[PDB]
Amino acid sequence: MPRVKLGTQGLEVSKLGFGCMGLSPEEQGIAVIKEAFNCGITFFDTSDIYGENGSNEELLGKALKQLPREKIQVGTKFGIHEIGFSGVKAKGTPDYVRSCCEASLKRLDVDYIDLFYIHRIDTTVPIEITMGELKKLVEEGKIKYVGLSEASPDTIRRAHAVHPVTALQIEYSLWTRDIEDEIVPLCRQLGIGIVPYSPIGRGLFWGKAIKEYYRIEALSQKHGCTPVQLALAWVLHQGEDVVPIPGTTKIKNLHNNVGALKVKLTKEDLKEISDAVPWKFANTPPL
Ligand SMILES: Nc1ncnc2c1ncn2[C@@H]1O[C@H](COP(=O)(O)OP(=O)(O)O)[C@@H](O)[C@H]1OP(=O)(O)O
Repeated sequence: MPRVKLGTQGLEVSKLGFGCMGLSPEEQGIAVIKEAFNCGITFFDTSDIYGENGSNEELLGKALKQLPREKIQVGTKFGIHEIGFSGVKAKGTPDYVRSCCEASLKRLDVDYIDLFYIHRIDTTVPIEITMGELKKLVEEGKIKYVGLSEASPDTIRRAHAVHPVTALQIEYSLWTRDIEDEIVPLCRQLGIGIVPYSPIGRGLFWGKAIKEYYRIEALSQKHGCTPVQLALAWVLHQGEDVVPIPGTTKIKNLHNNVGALKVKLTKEDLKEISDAVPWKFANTPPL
């Protein structure tokens, strides 16, 4: 398991991270996390909003009790205040920041969070305000690093000016590449790590709909791996500063995901993959 510097403040994580969301039966859930660590994954992602009344955080904290905490990077988040019909409501008031952090510390049962993200941007509150409180939490040692999720470029530069952003969590995969145009260049110029969520889930949903593509399957075969491994490998190859956090509830798929690390792709391999996703009658359909 290769290790990489995420952002430029000293955070180090396993090149592949693990998304805890899906896990929210307890013993089974814990076992998956344990096995993830056995495979060398040390970077674990959750959020106060996952599961019911922060049960996903509570689950992770339980899991950490049979793991060496200081070998693990705990990523969690605050920001989503209530989900109703009208949509997602975000809150970024310093008080909320602080209250959310404390509640996460309690649920995870930890003295500190390695990477604490703003899950959703509060568009009624200047980013500098929310970042200011996080900056304080870094100084008190309650959190070590600061993350942003799905943030505007304006919001990214402004945040970073108050206190260095360690990571940006955003959707990125073969099926969603819109960060490439300006979000990626921007992160690299600021030295911010990139953390793709849904690096494979969107493709899986798509693949299943079509099977109810051949190009991609043909390429996975060419490279001696499964289609989901190809998709994941493609993400992994987008930079040393790129650390995806796929999740699973199945030990088998976890091992499959880890196996994606062995898939090695040349620049030409990669372009080929991107380009693909923008009885003398016994003839078959061409690719
Ligand atoms: N190796 C694999 N093969 C097929 N499906 C997988 C997989 N690894 C994860 N998934 C699925 O892909 C989904 C997660 O991908 P993400 O890319 O981690 O998801 P999301 O879109 O929710 O952010 C889950 O539905 C997960 O289902 P399982 O719990 O049944 O595994």
